[PDB]
Amino acid sequence: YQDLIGNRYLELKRGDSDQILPPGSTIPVERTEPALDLDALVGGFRPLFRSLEPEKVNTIATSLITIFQGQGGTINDILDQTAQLTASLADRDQAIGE
Amino acid sequence: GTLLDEAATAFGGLGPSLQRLVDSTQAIAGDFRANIDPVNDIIENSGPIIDS
Amino acid sequence: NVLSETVDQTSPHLSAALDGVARFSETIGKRDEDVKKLLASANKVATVLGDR
Amino acid sequence: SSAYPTIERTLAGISGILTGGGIPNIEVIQTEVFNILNGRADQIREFLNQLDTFTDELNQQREEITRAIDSTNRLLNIVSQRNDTLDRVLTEFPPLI
Amino acid sequence: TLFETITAISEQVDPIKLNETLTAAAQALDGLGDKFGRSIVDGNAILADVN
Amino acid sequence: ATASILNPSLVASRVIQLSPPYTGGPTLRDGAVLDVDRTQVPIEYDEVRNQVTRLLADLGPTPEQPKGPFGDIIESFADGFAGKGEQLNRTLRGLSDALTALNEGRGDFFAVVKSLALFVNALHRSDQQFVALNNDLAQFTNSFTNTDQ
Repeated sequence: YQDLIGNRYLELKRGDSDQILPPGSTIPVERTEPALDLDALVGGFRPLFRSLEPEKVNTIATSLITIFQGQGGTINDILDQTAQLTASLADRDQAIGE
Repeated sequence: GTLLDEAATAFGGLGPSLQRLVDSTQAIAGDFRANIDPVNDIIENSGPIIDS
Repeated sequence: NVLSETVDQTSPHLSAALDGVARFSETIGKRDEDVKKLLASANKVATVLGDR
Repeated sequence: SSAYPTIERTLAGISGILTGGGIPNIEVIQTEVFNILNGRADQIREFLNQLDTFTDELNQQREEITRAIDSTNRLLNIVSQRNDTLDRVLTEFPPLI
Repeated sequence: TLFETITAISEQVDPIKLNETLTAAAQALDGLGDKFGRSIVDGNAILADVN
Repeated sequence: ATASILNPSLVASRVIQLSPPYTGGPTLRDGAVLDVDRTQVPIEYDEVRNQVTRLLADLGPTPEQPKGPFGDIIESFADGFAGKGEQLNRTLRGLSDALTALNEGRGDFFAVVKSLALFVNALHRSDQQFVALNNDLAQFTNSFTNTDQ
């Protein structure tokens, strides 16, 4: 972009290789990129803004507050007990298979 | 960046896998609640015969 | 904030739980066909027992 | 020497995130989360408490579970190595009975 | 400064990994989000009966 | 029809658009009255400014929480799952495989549960009679194996 009115320009980057490109050669599409395409940027916000509906956000927020308030110790106990039980069960893998 | 890398590692191609996980979980839980009465009967009455 | 503190509190106890759950789940996961055939045969035998 | 990102570059980065980042999925996820949490917050909390109690009770019986597994393994091994006797019984005893 | 901060975040977003993560998460519960909550309620009843 | 006021661009003449296009049926007659329920108003720039300011103040950094809610949650999720991606992936794959295996045989398993429930409910009342049966059988067999031959 030259500005926000609609003026463009072409920008060249040297690269790293020292092999001189002979005059008249064509740069392939593999290393050329377009400009902003503001319409695509604006249209990409449609799902993001559609996913911010206040009803769903508020319901999820209140539900998470209700579920996970003061439950750190409970979840820690669940994790410890299930780890111990599952380790003891998995120590008998050959026995279970037999 | 680190969180996105970890999430990509954990959720790389588990679309159908997690779909099957959730579907199986819900089906098993529903059928278990449907058949909870036989489960309770087994739990409460298996002890007598086995201990006998 | 609640999610942040829940993750901060339950993080140290998560790796062992994940490892144990993975191992025990794989114990049945690597024998799916055997487990299903066992369940079918047990269905037949238990039906015979219950009907009599 | 350096240069600030232009407005075009910033908007191009945001557009790349929006278009290549799978944004249209997010809403769906949120919707499903809503269906999980629609009027069931207290039920999920009490389920967490009950799962804690159930897992504690099961973990307290891990030694008995392992011993039962070992005992069943031994009995089933003996029965499997006498499966031939089992077949010979089931082929000829039912007619006699 | 605002553009620099947004660019610094955007360089860290890395949209490919975000795309695959979000695709997996959306396919995880695409058609069953009420089913999972009903299953949690059913498991709550089952635990209340079993404990 | 809904008469919605539209602002086409940053600096433009606002218009009134009858939003639903006509596809048949009854039509809007002359002298009709449209109430507030079936009209729309643009968003206005000051509402945008107020909402942006409100969200930035409410959900932004505070002296109590310097990094803010989103900063704290991303920090906790990055620290709380650093190195657990492979473990979580393996756990999820194993859980999915095991639960799918159980679900495919779910009907047979619950048929087993029902049949064993019938069996145990019909046999549980005679536990002492079973002990008596075993003891009497042992005695009856002892009645014929006092010697070797």
